[PDB]
Amino acid sequence: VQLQESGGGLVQPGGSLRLSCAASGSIFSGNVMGWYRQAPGKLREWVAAITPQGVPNYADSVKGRFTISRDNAKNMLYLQMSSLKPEDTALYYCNRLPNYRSWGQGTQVTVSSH
Amino acid sequence: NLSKLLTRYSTLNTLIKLSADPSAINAARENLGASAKNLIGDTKNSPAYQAVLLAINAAVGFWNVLGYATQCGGNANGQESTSSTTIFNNEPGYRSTSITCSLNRYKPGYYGPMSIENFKKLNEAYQILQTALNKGLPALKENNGTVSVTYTYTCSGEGNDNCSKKATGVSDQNGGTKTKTQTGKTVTTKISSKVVDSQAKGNTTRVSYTEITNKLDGVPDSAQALLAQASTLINTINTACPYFSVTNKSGGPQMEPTRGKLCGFTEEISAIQKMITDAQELVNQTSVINEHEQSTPVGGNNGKPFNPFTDASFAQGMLANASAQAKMLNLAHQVGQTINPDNLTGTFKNFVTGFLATCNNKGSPPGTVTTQTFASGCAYVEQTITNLNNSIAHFGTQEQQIQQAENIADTLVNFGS
Ligand SMILES: CC(=O)N[C@H]1[C@@H](O[C@H]2[C@@H](O)[C@@H](CO)O[C@@H](O[C@H]3[C@H](O)[C@@H](CO)O[C@@H](O[C@H]4[C@@H](O)[C@@H](CO)O[C@@H](O[C@H]5[C@H](O)[C@@H](O)[C@@H](O)O[C@@H]5CO)[C@@H]4O)[C@@H]3NC(C)=O)[C@@H]2O[C@@H]2O[C@@H](C)[C@@H](O)[C@@H](O)[C@@H]2O)O[C@H](CO)[C@H](O)[C@@H]1O
Repeated sequence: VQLQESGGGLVQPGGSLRLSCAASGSIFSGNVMGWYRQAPGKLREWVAAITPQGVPNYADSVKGRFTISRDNAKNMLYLQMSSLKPEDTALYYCNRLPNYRSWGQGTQVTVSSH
Repeated sequence: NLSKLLTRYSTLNTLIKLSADPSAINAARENLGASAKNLIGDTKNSPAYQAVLLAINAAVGFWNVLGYATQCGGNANGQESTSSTTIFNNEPGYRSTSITCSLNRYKPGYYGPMSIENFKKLNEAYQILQTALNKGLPALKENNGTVSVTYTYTCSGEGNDNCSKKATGVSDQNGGTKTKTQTGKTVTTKISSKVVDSQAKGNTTRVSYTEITNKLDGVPDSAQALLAQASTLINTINTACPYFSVTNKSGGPQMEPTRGKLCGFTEEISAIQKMITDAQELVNQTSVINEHEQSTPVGGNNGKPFNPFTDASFAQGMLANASAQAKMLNLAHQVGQTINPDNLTGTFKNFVTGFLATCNNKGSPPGTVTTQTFASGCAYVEQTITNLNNSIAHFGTQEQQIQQAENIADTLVNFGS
């Protein structure tokens, strides 16, 4: 029933952020989980995924910079993002794969210089 | 008002812009072709393939766990016998590569012995499945592959008619042969009979027997065909519902309960039947996909701008294709969740973690029966769950592309209507 992302904010290029997703047991337990994002003017794009046994995989645009992990005891999904670029600006969302039909609210990440 | 919509749902504004643009529509159609190849043309990376494989291995595994414990016997018409031993080779018996049906006097039936008629039907499905698993299942789009399968059983004891002319179709018990055919495909069966006297040398068992060899050529190994075999296997067990009693191996894993009837594993049999049902539905989406090829480019006519209200007759097909692919993906997921031990409880969880997802063979290739197969699934159930999840994980991009292609087409069907 429940997907709830947090951790987003406005950061500088070069920066880091750690996103969290609290998911219900229904969704999370024994399922592949992942992260998605939706940038201005585009549809939602898959970003990373992790199996129950913890094997991660990544889209080419984020590979080598983002790290996805999961905590099976607490139904938590995390995305550690480094070397952020303006192009990473988006609403980020988590879900299982294949997707549960209702998305959470997402968490805004903005990457921009001062 | 529509400006007011596209304010709160700007994702929708993008979708409409994409639906008016042949170049984005064509890109989405290319993506559907590539995700279709992944789903029906590939093996290791197809979620669909992995879930079919899982459904089949769970059925086979179930029999590898309980087969050795299962009473069978009697004569040919489901009748009780006075002294009949009928032995089926390449079956996972107790410390043996055969299963022996030698229960006399009791009538075959429910909470009793399995009749030899049911066991033959079961054994044939098992041998076909095991031969196919061993050679490797083909991709879902390969529908004209065949396999050859050979299996043997023997009859001994006074009065044993399970190897007779009437049971078999074969004229002379010694050296005779019969060929019959069956079914979209022709399957040829050759049955041959031989008699080995009690004294003949190389007869260690001390008794006279008849041996029947069955050789089947042209057995379809398509997914649909194999799922039908797995269904036959599990349904024969569930309908016959024979008595079983287990040797509870005095060390590790403990079978719950120890005596009873085979259909008393209601959660396990239901789950397997549900897996097979879902894999059959999954494989049926294949023809929906082939019937609605997405490879022709679309784009206006007469050098005139594309009109989403009139020029989108292809949308119906694109929608049906995209929906069929999503449905495959979801069913493939449902298959895995039916049996995955992470979400299982009590009795049923013990059965899967302690027995079904276990192998006691001294990996040995798929489809191999040894003297230690009994009481373990030996059907790569754990590895297959893992590979199903690995492949779903590597299908992230494609799943989004399929949902996008579906949304685009759905927008065009709406506009055209
Ligand atoms: C063709 C046909 O219609 N078949 C149906 C029929 O089958 C039975 C009949 O043909 C009868 C006819 O008399 O014969 C049964 O088969 C016979 C063999 O033909 C014969 C020669 O090989 O051997 C018999 O076995 C004997 C024999 O080996 C003797 C030695 O003389 O030893 C016996 O065992 C001894 C042992 O030697 C000793 O050391 C010591 O241990 O004692 C034991 C026993 O005291 C051995 O039994 C054989 N008879 C039997 C019962 O096996 C046909 O029986 C069928 O074919 C055999 C080969 C087995 O498969 C049986 O299980 C089969 O039933 O009648 C049937 C219904 O009754 C079917 O309808 C057949 O289709």
